[PDB]
Amino acid sequence: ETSLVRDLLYVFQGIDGKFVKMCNSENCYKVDGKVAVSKSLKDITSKLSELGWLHNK
Amino acid sequence: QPQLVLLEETDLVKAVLNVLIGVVSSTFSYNQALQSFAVKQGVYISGTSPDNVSSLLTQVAEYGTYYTRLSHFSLLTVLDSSHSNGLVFQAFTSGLRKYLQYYRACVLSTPASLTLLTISFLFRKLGRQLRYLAELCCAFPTGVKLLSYLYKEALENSSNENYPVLLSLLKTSCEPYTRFIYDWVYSGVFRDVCGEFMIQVNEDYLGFRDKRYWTHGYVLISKEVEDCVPVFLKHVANEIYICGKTINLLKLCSLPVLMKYSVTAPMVSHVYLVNKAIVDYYFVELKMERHFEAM
Amino acid sequence: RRLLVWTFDPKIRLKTLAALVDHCQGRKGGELASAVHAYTKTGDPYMRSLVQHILGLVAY
Amino acid sequence: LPSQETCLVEDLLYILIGVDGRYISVQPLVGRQSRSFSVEQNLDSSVKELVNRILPVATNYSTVTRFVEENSSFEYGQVNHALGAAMRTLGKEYMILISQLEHLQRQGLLSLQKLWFYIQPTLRTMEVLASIATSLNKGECFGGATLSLLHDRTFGYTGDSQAQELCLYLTKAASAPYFDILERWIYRGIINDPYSEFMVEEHWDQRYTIVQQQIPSFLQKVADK
Amino acid sequence: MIHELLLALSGYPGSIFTWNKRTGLQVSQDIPFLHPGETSVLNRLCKLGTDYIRFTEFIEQYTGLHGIYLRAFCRGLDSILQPYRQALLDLEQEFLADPHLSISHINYSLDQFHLLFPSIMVVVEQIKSQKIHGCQILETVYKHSCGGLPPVRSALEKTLAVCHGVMYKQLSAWMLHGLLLDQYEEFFVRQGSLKQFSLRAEMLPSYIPVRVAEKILFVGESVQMF
Repeated sequence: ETSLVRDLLYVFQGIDGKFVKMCNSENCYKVDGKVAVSKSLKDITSKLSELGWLHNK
Repeated sequence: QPQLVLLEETDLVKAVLNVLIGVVSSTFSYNQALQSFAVKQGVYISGTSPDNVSSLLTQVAEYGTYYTRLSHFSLLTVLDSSHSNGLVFQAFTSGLRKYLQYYRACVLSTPASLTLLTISFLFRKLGRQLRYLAELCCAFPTGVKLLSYLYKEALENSSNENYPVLLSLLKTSCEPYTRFIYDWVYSGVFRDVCGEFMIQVNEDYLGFRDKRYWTHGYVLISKEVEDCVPVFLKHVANEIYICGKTINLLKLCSLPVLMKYSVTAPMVSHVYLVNKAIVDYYFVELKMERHFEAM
Repeated sequence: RRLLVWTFDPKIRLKTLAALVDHCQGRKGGELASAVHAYTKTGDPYMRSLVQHILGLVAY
Repeated sequence: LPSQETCLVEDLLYILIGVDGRYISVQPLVGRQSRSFSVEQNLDSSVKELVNRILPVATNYSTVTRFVEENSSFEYGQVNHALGAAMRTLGKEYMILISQLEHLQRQGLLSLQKLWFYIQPTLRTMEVLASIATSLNKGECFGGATLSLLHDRTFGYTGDSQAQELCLYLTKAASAPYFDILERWIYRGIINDPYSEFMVEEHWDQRYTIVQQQIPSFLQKVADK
Repeated sequence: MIHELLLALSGYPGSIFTWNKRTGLQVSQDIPFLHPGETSVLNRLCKLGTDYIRFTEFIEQYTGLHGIYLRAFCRGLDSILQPYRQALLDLEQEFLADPHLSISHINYSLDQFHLLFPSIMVVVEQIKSQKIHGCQILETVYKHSCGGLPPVRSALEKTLAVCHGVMYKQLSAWMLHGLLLDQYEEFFVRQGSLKQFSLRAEMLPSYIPVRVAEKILFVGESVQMF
């Protein structure tokens, strides 16, 4: 929860924070490598992927 | 025939919860060959009260059987997975899917269940409704005939919880048809590219002026059975015809019958309002009485 | 979800800056003045105020 | 079983954003124009049919994101550049509803059936933006025959009046640069076309200057007038 | 055997209580864990589940002869199973608070249904043996609600009140437009500028006075000719 709130600020400042997102083009999509957690964070971290890619541009 | 010792009662109130939404439980096995739910036959649970759930759970699984038909029907008629069904056939489902989420909001509120009677008696009124609301379309009426089946079914009051939901289905399924009414009487544009309503071209020869159209026939050529919408489409359907013929002659030079009767006389009023414009348009262009004296 | 709507308001701000960066790969003036005047001809004074700011600044 | 369900709802949440999931891997057809999802093995076919009815909303989301990121390769002055960027605003709005679904994921209240009821209004919205985006990609229509194609897609939609209201907003955002170029040609007489944005011939017995290269979607009397 | 008897009460088959569908029963008591007294009451408890599936066949035939009042009689009958099915779920939490309670309280709740369920089963059997069609089900239920049994006389008045609402629909729509909304001509007004209309005695209720029938007919015939 809060660790994802910290993870979004670092790609808002620049390039990836907690984990490696390996994508500098078409969006900086976030990979957690977890399947037992919900699907719900993947869309949210997809939207913060967009805004981090927008500020990298 | 004996199978094994009893399960728990709290496992029963969760298994009836799954068959209502359309999901198999540990005791429910959906059979695609019959499109029905199947409980195990014998002493497996069957009732902590001896052999009673063996019959009561079949009454609610059969009640759960009709719900997965309506969700099956709604997914197969959408025009993102099919391209052979009508727009009026699609609009009947659009009102059905609003009834599906009311079923989903009600099944999600049944915890905490006490016993199997407290849930089936809450859905005893809903049990009569779902049994009606599935097999009206299962015959196979389509489009305007499906619109004709639903108006008859909304006409079947002495039901007071089944009447407003079919009144709402008449309100939604007539939305594409009434959209094709006012574009035809105000400009004369035919709008649907694929519909249950038959399409005529109205091709006019340039050489002969005969009636600005030179052939029309009818799309309902001789039977003329325009059905089940307001006025009942027995006279005004012949005159939304002729005022639709003459609007583009201007161009290029408590009861389901009472609310039906409330749309009816406005549809009588505007055809007479378009008919009194083409009488004035004949007055200003023909000058017919001087030609009448000349003959 | 609350941080979504506090970042949905930059999502109007930075995305019309992304339409600004797609038009001009070059840095030569003159064609930059024809670029931002093709963005002030659009209505909707949300980014039209922002493209008027640079239209006072590329003209300067 | 419920821990494996909360396993699933996070894997569902990963594919709503357009991100590769945890136990759902994505196999690209030609580069994820159409996504063939590989979900993990089942020990229960009950939850397999629950995720099976959810994945068409990410199939339709993959087509529109493929097309609006193809608009960056459409980087010219054309009506497709303004249409898909307005589709990115609808994709921006689609991400608001998921972030509220994630804001509902702040504690355990959701199952596979619960969010499937919440994806129902956005399913028909995503499937009509899917059929528009694949039809603009096949023939590669350009300009006003584009507007003729969207108008047949509006005519083919006729019915579901709440959702022809959305693609009515889609076709007028596409016609929004097509109308700003017209007032210079109809009220000033001098045209400003970046790359064949309007139909024009260049301007004694000079020539006809008859032109129909865009084909405005309405009848033929306006294009001569 | 708590769950076995609530679910023998819902009407579904077993292999101890073998049931084919909707009409036939074999008792099959070679059972070791019930007593010879306790199978006699399961036959008393099955007779209240036998008429409950003699009831759903009356639903699916009409919902899902003919007439517009046959399914008007159907949303009368769903209200008599509704506290029945409400009582089926209150027995469910009885089996969860303590799963050791024996069957006599379940016998006790079904002695309460013992005078509601045959008393409506004798009604539908008298309905289907006269081969009734139209308004004369409503007159059959009116002399059935002429009877007493104070829980049951309200129940045959609730089944009376819902198909009187379909009667209430008819003379409301007939007096607004003059439109005869009938498909199987199930109304006493029948088409016999003026466009004469006529009466019908078999579709007229006899508790409505006979001299009232032309007051809706002839005024409704005269609103039809406009």
